[PDB]
Amino acid sequence: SNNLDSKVGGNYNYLYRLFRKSNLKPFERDISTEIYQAGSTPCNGVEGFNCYFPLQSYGFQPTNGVGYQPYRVVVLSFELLHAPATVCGPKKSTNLV
Amino acid sequence: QVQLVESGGGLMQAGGSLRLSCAVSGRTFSTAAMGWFRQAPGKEREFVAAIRWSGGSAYYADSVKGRFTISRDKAKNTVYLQMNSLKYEDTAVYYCAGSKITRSLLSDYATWPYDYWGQGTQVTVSSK
Repeated sequence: SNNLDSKVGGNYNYLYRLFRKSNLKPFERDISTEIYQAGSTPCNGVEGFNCYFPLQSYGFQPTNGVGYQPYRVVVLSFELLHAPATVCGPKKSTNLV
Repeated sequence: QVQLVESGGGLMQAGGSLRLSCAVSGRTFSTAAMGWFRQAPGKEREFVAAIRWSGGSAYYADSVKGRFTISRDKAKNTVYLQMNSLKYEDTAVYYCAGSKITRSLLSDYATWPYDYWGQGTQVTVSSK
């Protein structure tokens, strides 16, 4: 998605988290904007030494490397839950014998 | 929805120390950038200091380089301007502003418009 997400000079609209207190569980979503305390002195919302903002903006330029250029990724999660099947394929059904 | 509440400054001697604040409420400026301006009588509003919010890189005008310093806090949602080594010419009405556009060059934030402006706070620098 370099063509759409890249503009002259680079796009910074998309962020990613750099630090977190612990390992994320599968399908776990944190969106808090708290200051990250990498040190011993609590930040209490105060940045500085060992108090960084966990997010960092991507640099997506048209001249960036292919490994640095933006990519759009979709993750489809499949489940067979306690219910009749709801999402089915284009298969054509037949009469019963 | 978005309010930029300024504080600090005032009248003191030359070379004094001040640190202007501009509290940001209802919005974050992560991908865009924030900037400071001042407006002296009979003059146009002039650029002083602009900073990228996420990255922390600073950009200063030649009238303020080495004398004024810009800093920000993200959780408190406040930007500061450390006003050291004052001069007589620095007397003006200072305007905090935040942009809605993500500009690739932090230098483009010195001229490109800001869609949020503060109320304005006077700063006066006096003689002996």
